[PDB]
Amino acid sequence: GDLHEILHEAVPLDANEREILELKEDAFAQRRREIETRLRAANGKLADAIAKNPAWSPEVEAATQEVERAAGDLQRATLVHVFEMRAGLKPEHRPAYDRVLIDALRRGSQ
Amino acid sequence: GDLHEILHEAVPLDANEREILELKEDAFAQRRREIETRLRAANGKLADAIAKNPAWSPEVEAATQEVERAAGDLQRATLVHVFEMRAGLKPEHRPAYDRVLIDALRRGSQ
Ligand code: NI
Ligand code: NI
Repeated sequence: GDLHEILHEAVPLDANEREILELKEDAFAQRRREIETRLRAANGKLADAIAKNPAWSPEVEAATQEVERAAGDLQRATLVHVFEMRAGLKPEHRPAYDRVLIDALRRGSQ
Repeated sequence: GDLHEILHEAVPLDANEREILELKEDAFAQRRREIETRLRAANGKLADAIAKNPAWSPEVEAATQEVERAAGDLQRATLVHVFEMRAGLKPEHRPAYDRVLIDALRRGSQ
C-alpha cells in the first residue's frame, strides 16, 4: 500500500540514477515528514474534539477537514515525486517502472 | 486502523443494543460497500490514466480528485455511524466506547 516504497523496492534505481535522484529523494523525504507531522497533529485534534464532546461539531468538522487536506497533500506529493523519479530514469527502465506503478495504483497504493 | 471494526471488536454491543442497532448497522454496511465500490473505480481510473500517459494530466487530476472525494465520504460516513452507535448504547456503556474511540482516533484509525 506504500506506493513509494513499493517502487524503490521492486524497481530500484541503478547506480547513476540513484546519484542523480539523490537530491530529489531527500527533498521528498523531508516534505513527506512535514505532511505526516501535520496529519498526526490533525488526528490529535480530532481525538481531542471527540474526547471533549463525542458528536459532530465545529471542532470535529475542522479537524476532519484538516485530516483530509493533509492526506490529500500526501497523496499528491507522493505521486508528483513518483513522476520525478520516472523522469530521472534511463528511458529503457521506464517500462518496468510503469508496470509496477500501474499495478500498484489499481490496488489503491498511495 | 479500521475504526469501525476496532469498536465492534473491543466494545461489542450487548444483546439489546445489538437488536436496536441492527437496522443502522445494515444501512451503514451497504453505504460503506457503495463508497468502496466508487473508490475502487476511482483507483482504476487513476491507474488507467497513468497507463495511458504517466504524467499529471486532466485525467490524473480528475481521478485523484475522485479518489480523495470517495475517501472523504468513507471517513465521514464511518464517523457519523460511530456516533450513531454511541446514541444506541446504554448511557453506562458510553465511557468505555469513548475510551476505545479516542485512543483509536489518536492513532489515525478511520
Ligand atoms: Ni523516490
Ligand atoms: Ni457499527
